[PDB]
Amino acid sequence: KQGFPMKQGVLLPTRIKLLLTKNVSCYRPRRDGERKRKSVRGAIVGPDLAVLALVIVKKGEQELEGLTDTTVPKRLGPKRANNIRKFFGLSKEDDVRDFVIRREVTKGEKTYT
Amino acid sequence: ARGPKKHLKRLAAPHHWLLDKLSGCYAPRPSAGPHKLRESLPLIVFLRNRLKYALNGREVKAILMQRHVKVDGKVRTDTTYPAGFMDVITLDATNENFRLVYDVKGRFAVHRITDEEASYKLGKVKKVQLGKKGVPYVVTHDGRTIRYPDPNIKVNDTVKIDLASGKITDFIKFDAGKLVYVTGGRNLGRIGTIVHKERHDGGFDLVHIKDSLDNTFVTRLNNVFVIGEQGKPYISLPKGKGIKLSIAEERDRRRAQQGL
Amino acid sequence: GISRDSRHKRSATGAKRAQFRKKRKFELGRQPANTKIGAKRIHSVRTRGGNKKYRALRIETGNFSWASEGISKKTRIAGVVYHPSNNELVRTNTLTKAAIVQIDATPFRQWFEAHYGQTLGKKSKNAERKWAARAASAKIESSVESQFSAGRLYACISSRPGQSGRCDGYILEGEELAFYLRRLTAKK
Amino acid sequence: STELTVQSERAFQKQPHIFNNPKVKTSKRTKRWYKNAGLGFKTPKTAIEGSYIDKKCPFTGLVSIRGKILTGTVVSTKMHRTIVIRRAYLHYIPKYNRYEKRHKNVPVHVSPAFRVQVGDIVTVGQCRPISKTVRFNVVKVSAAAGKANKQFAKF
RNA sequence: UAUCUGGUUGAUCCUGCCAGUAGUCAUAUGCUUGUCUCAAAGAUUAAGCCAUGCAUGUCUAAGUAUAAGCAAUUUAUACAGUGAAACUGCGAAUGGCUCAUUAAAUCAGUUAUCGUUUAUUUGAUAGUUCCUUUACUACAUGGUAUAACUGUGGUAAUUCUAGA
RNA sequence: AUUCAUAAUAACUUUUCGAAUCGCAUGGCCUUGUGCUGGCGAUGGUUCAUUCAAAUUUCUGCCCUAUCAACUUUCGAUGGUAGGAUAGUGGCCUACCAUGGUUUCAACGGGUAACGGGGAAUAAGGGUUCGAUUCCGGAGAGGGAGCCUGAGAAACGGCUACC
RNA sequence: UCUAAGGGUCGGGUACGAUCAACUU
Repeated sequence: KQGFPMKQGVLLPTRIKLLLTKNVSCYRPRRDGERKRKSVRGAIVGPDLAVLALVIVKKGEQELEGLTDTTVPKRLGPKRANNIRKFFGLSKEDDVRDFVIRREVTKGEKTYT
Repeated sequence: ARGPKKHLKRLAAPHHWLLDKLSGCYAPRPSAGPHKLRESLPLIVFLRNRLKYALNGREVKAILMQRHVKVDGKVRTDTTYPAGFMDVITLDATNENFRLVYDVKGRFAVHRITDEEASYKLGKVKKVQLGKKGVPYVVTHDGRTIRYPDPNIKVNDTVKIDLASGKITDFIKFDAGKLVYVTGGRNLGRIGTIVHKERHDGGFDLVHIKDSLDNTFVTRLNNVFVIGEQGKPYISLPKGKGIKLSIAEERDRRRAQQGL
Repeated sequence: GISRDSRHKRSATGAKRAQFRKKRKFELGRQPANTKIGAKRIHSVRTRGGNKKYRALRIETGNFSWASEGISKKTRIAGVVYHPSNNELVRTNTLTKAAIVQIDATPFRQWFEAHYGQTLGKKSKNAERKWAARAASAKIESSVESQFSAGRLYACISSRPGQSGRCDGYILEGEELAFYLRRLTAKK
Repeated sequence: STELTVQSERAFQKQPHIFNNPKVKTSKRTKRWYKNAGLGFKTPKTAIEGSYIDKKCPFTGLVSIRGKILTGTVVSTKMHRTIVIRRAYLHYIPKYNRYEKRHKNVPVHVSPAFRVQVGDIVTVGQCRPISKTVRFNVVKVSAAAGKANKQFAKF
């Protein structure tokens, strides 16, 4: 409640103001070298929260109407040659120019890609 | 403060660009380059103000972004490129090779030259040092490093540079009986055949000079620049030949020269 | 921070100057670190123009020169007390330039034995040729030859470890060595 | 003079990177560095023959004389290796078309190559900063006495 | 255009001030005001500061674009036209504003760096590095994340942001 | 004018740099292989030099006050040796040591309705007054202090804290 | 737990060494 996110390592679960830099969560620097003091909730769970966030590690017996019923795909495929190579298991010399994936787009009745 | 100035106001710009001051606003600040801020002439000034080929900075930029104009065989599409003394400017329009030289009043004379003369330029050696791996080098007034020169090229001599290969064809020593083109000072633009030299260890070596009219004068050796022997210059000299006809002679000319 | 400036001091007449400028990074001074012995720990500080300085904390090795013979060898270094310098900025029993230290002596012992064929204290054709050629030089000094018995050599640090990050130095020899140990009464 | 004997201090005083090898039995036992300071200033025999170190000396030390050369009268010799000279001059006031006497006192480093006394005229040269107040070094002396010691002997 | 006049006395000559007189890119105010050119302007008092409301970012043939954006190249099945976003790189340290503090201190001129840093410009300038330097390898050129993007959300709110 | 430039010895480094980059043009040679060679540029990069600068710095020079005459050194005032720090010099900072340094040629202190100059006004000549400003350079961004990033800031149309 | 400073008696082939002992800062 009040919208402040939780941060790992930040026991004493209260909104504490805390300096933040780059390459660390809950702050986006606007300038190079800009640091800023921001209220951040601790890592320990309690009643004062509003939203938890959970990641399913193991799947139970049932299946769910949003989560497990569906399967949303990965939008982008690999743009680098060796990554495509690992993706398709070709591994030496195998001309990635054709193995890379396409995406047809319907610009209208006549469609390029 | 807090870092270097990027601007330059009208009234602060050297007087030998000739523009206008009182809240006329800004002037073109020469970018960093081979020559100093004050002892230089940017191309915007050379083209808008002297030759009148252009009327505006955007016109000058339109010129420069077409590889038309080149300084020392190189294009230099920068607007505020500091061109300086003895620099060759080449326009394929009219095939006009412009040498930047000094008139006697201290402005930048717009000398037109032949292609054979534009092939080269001259350079006053400022220092002679050994670089890394025992390689001797000379530094000229235009920030040109030249490796492995003749070992007789000592300091304040001048050097002939071929401008396509940055190499040395011939050098001229600093001695009595040598022509000089004064660069910098009150006596800027005068040409006068060194009489002698005055040493003053730790104290700004002075030089005594004598024009063709036997008008002796004195300058500072940092401001002296040799160009040749008695009566055999290595450059086409401008209209005036560095004599400084006094104001009286000048009015006598432009009254008796011409009723126009 | 630490202003390395003179506008704050006083005039030579004794005049109290006015605080005239907010402190400037031109006039910048920084905090030392107490270069101790053991467990190499070097932190890089960014300086003017980039130009990393290597602030050493707790070096263990150093590079020491034996100039009468004209060599340099890496050794481990030993005890210290310094300085007679500071109270504010550096603190604890440090290691610094101009400090006298004891060093390992074993690489110099090995080098001397292999280069002259002669011990200190107490074969093949090429080696014998070389030793006989460059003999009549293994005669250094009573003091150094006596130090080699203990196996610990008096040396002076010539590097500035808080600037460069090293403990380079030179072995004491001659009038220096005759001079030195009447001194080194210091902490901080 | 200066009775450092040579090594009065708790550190060893030496010229840096001037190495006298105890191995080579050179028949001098006296390796020093000196330089010609330049500008026709004579390097004294006291500096060449002496034993002092004085890193702030313009002959045996590391400083260099560059810039101005001044003259003055020694009005103090009570510090160690530095003096204060008086530099007197006349300042023009145009309103009155006349002058007024002015002095500036100028602290100077003096090597122990020079025996300097209050009253002596002394020529000094600009060095880098070597103290809070000192920027000049003695490079020549002119004693205004003629060694007039026996004039005090009267009987 | 190197100018002086009125006032002390019954009158005179003086000292001597007061008063007048002229100017002011020195301000204010009053009255009056047709024209052309040039035009300073919240400095003085409050460096209270405007306490309202609006603004410094940026791309080329040439760092990265599957926009689930456009048009269409019709020279193309990997892109190769243009191009929002976002990453990257430069820049924001210039400019403009004000005069509070400041009396050898700024500053002016004059020196010096043989006492140091210097992005950028400009000119020169790296056969030497396979660290077991005959398999140890990708050198026809190897590895990882992450943004923008997709979608789920929090808070009343901010150029807030989390989880996947 | 140097312990300069530079080079050479011995090693040292948590080990720097020595293009895994990009666009156009597409050519030359054969052992015709998507083979070998090859142009005009862009960006980036080590060191040196240059340029734009910056930081320190020499000499001289500033208004009124003696109902401010003695100041400085306390926990730096003046200098010396050594070290640390700094981009570098240097009491810049401290350790040890010495006791110096400025002053009636006006020190130190106080005041300024005091930013400094270039300059302005008015003057026969000499001068008096003004100079917040349209150039130059110092500062400052409500007051103080501290700091990140970067070549460059003690930055404020950038952060941190207190008031 | 250390550091520094502060002394006595003997020696000078006509700059310093050996030895001894207090407390004060």
